[PDB]
Amino acid sequence: MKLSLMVAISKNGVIGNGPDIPWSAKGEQLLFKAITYNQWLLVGRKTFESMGALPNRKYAVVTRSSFTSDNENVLIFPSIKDALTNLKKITDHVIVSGGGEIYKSLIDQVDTLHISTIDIEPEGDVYFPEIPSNFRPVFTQDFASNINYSYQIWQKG
Amino acid sequence: MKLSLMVAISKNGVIGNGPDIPWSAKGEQLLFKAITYNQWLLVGRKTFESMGALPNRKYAVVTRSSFTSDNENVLIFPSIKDALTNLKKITDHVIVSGGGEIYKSLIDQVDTLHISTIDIEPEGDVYFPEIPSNFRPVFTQDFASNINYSYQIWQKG
Ligand SMILES: NC(=O)c1ccc[n+]([C@@H]2O[C@H](COP(=O)([O-])OP(=O)(O)OC[C@H]3O[C@@H](n4cnc5c(N)ncnc54)[C@H](OP(=O)(O)O)[C@@H]3O)[C@@H](O)[C@H]2O)c1
Ligand SMILES: NC(=O)c1ccc[n+]([C@@H]2O[C@H](COP(=O)([O-])OP(=O)(O)OC[C@H]3O[C@@H](n4cnc5c(N)ncnc54)[C@H](OP(=O)(O)O)[C@@H]3O)[C@@H](O)[C@H]2O)c1
Ligand SMILES: CCc1nc(N)nc(N)c1C#CCc1cc(-c2ccncc2)ccc1OC
Ligand SMILES: CCc1nc(N)nc(N)c1C#CCc1cc(-c2ccncc2)ccc1OC
Ligand SMILES: [Ca+2]
Ligand SMILES: [Ca+2]
Ligand SMILES: [Ca+2]
Repeated sequence: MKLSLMVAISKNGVIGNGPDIPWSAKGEQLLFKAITYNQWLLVGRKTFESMGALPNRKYAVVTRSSFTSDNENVLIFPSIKDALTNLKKITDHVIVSGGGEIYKSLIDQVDTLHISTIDIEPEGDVYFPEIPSNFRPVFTQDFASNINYSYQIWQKG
Repeated sequence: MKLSLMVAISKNGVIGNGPDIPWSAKGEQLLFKAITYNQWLLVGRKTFESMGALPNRKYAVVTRSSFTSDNENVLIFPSIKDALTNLKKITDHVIVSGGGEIYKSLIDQVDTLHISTIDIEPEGDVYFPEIPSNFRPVFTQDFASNINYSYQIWQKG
């Protein structure tokens, strides 16, 4: 099973402020929607509750609480090891899609990074983890918008 | 000025049937929308007249005719050569977006390929050039849909 990771990171490393992404970069959302289309996303409970289950994708959510869902495209797991063990039974690809805790737990085990760098230095308390040294960028594309962003893909090895 | 290229190619190599793309793979057009958001697109007159000027994009349309457009996001050029001459003075990135004639003319000049391979073998009369030998794939992701597709980015090197 391949693991990808997708994130939008501002210039100071901030990805979140409380439950919110502290910016709106028009157009950036399209990258996320396009790459995650009909994919399994692995997300932490906080991100999942805040974002909700968008249509046309499937969610593996980790929680230590009794959090539940009645959406047929959502699976709730008590641990990451348990999410990954079960996902490997039904898919060959999972996209880690946040938040801070989940990115930090899994970045050493992912194969491909999708990083949109957002041209802003906002206030926030949720940061993206340091990127392991064996990752290298293989593709870059700049976008001009209300807030500028740059999309970059990284491969391990 | 960087040159990219973006195309959806069916499994037998067909990219077009008359003025149309002979398939509908749900989700694939999201990739097109995402990558071309607020970008300059170089297109041939027939593809332009057939697809129209989608919003949040700029178009450089080549024609040997006196074809005109009153769309504020559309520039018309008498040749591909003159389009490139002018585009390099007003942007740093252009995405070659079809159709067949335009792909044939520019494939040897572009830096990056965005290719969506569409899991279908349709009727059609328009094909894509052979991919130049110095291009290598650097990213791949598969998508399950009504028609499956696979997205691959190629770099020259
Ligand atoms: N900029 C971006 O691309 C982006 C993308 C996604 C999210 N974000 C931001 O990131 C912030 C949320 O991140 P966060 O780090 O606070 O929370 P989070 O990673 O989304 O979720 C944390 C929660 O996940 C559960 N969890 C974490 N590790 C677990 C484990 N090993 N086993 C079982 N459950 C586990 C716990 O749930 P319980 O509390 O239920 O026990 C924990 O409270 C938000 O601001 C969000 O907007 C930004
Ligand atoms: N599958 C995909 O991802 C994709 C994407 C785009 C298009 N397509 C397909 O491609 C097909 C249409 O392509 P096509 O090859 O027939 O036509 P085209 O490339 O879209 O347009 C050709 C026209 O461009 C102008 N032109 C070409 N070279 C020129 C030059 N050097 N200088 C000035 N003008 C030049 C001429 O316009 P004038 O006639 O006005 O002189 C020519 O008729 C359609 O079936 C469409 O669906 C597929
Ligand atoms: C679109 C940014 C984004 N970009 C990239 N490159 N990766 C990501 N992981 C996210 C993200 C995220 C998480 C996220 C997404 C949305 C969202 C709202 C409306 N349409 C789509 C998504 C809302 C809340 C949210 O977390 C509070
Ligand atoms: C989704 C196609 C597409 N997919 C891929 N992978 N590559 C491409 N090059 C194109 C293409 C094209 C041609 C094209 C398509 C649209 C379009 C219209 C309505 N919804 C989405 C797109 C607009 C203008 C345009 O050229 C003037
Ligand atoms: Ca943490
Ligand atoms: Ca770290
Ligand atoms: Ca020419």
